[PDB]
Amino acid sequence: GPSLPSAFDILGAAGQDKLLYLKHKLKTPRPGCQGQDLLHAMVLLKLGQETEARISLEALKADAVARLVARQWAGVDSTEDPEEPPDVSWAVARLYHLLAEEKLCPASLRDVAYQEAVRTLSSRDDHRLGELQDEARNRC
Repeated sequence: GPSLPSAFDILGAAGQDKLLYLKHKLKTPRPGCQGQDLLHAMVLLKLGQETEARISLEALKADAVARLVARQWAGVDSTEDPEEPPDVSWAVARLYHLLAEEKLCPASLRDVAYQEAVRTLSSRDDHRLGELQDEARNRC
């Protein structure tokens, strides 16, 4: 089942060589590659490089999924008021797309992640549903 811990597991399974390849490659932005910044920070975390990872995640403190990854995976304590956890479905969907492109996981796991994303945004009638449906159809 597509998830945050299953994503880190694939980064473990990729190997130290493929990790450093993804480290050096994801540091530079690419057009039409959402979740590149978040995947970069997770690469540094599976490579034991906590100090660089925390600097990367601080530059992303506006994204709630980037805040949750900084606290529960990079050990950064919250300075703000205690907030309820965020929906990770859409970020996990983008993270799974890049992992499938890099041939680290099957394309079908990106399809399950994009389907579950559509399901979660539908259960609360999100105004960004059509946006995600366009992305799901384009990536999958």
